[PDB]
Amino acid sequence: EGLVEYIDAEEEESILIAMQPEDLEPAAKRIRA
Amino acid sequence: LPHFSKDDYSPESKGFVENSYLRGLTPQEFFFHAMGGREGLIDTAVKTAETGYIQR
Amino acid sequence: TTFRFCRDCNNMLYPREDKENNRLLFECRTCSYVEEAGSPLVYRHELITNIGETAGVVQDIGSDPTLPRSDRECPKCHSRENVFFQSQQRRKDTSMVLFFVCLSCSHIFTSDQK
Amino acid sequence: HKLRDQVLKALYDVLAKESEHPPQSILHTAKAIESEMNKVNNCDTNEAAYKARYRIIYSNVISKNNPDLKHKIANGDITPEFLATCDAKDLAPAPLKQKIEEIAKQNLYNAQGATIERSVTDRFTCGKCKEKKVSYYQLQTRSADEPLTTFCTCEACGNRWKFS
Ligand SMILES: [Zn+2]
Ligand SMILES: [Zn+2]
Ligand SMILES: [Zn+2]
Repeated sequence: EGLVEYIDAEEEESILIAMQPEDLEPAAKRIRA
Repeated sequence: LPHFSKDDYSPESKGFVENSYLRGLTPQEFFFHAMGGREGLIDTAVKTAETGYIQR
Repeated sequence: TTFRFCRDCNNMLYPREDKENNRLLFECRTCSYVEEAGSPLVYRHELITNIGETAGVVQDIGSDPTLPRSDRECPKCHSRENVFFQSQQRRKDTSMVLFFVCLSCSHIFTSDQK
Repeated sequence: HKLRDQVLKALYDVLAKESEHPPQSILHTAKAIESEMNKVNNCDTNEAAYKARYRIIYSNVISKNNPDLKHKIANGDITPEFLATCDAKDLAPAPLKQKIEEIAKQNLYNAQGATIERSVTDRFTCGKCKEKKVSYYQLQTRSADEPLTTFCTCEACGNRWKFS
């Protein structure tokens, strides 16, 4: 039903990637478009 | 790396390492650290054979 | 500098000189069609170029998600949205001039002020 | 007498063609014969460099930029001076002059090379002069069993050393 998707070693240059599920998704320990 | 937006020369972009060891890293800095280490290992493992030949 | 073709037969025209009337007459080597030349320019080597930073633009560059976005405006439509990206030429001496393309005015403009 | 008639006819042409007309045509041919008789004083039509100085002065007159060279050469700036001048860069005109000095400044800068500047501190001490002006620099050389080298160099005199 399409919730995950295989992406090969070749495609990624059409794709922006997020590190975390909320890294910028809403619009001392450590330091973190 | 494919994880930033296009055409940047920021210290994050090329990957100047911000943090110390103690607070941790980001995975990008982890990857660049592995890059520099692996370069050190390959240059050592070739230069040992070449220096052995020239010494003999 | 362009390469004209014989309209009767789509073949590469060559320059050849009139023997007495002193004019360049592009005669076809396939058929007998001939044509006088507009300029005495024939050949051009151009050993130095600096060109190629700009083109490759499609009408929907901004449809791709991977390009970054900024807030400098287009100086024709004044809309604050934009798409910016660097040179499309890659030599070892190409510049850090930037190219800014908008969606509203659909126009290309730069950030140089010399 | 081919050269001493040809250059005289050349100065006849480049003085009659002026907006400064010749009603003193006898004065202007006196100027022309003075120009040619100092012009020969370098060569006397016996040296190959005669035509070069003639080409310099001739096309400086016919340059336009500038036309004011005709006015200043007819109202002064005497012709035996203008063999010994060799002021071809200096005259006709001054905007092209200031262009040339900007070009020369740019070339003199760009022919200079690499000048990596070697940031210093007072943490260590030299061996030769024993000064704390250490041009330090840091890098790794050996195998995995150690950290960096602690490379050292003094910038006050030039003394390179190393710390253990
Ligand atoms: Zn034809
Ligand atoms: Zn606009
Ligand atoms: Zn010293």
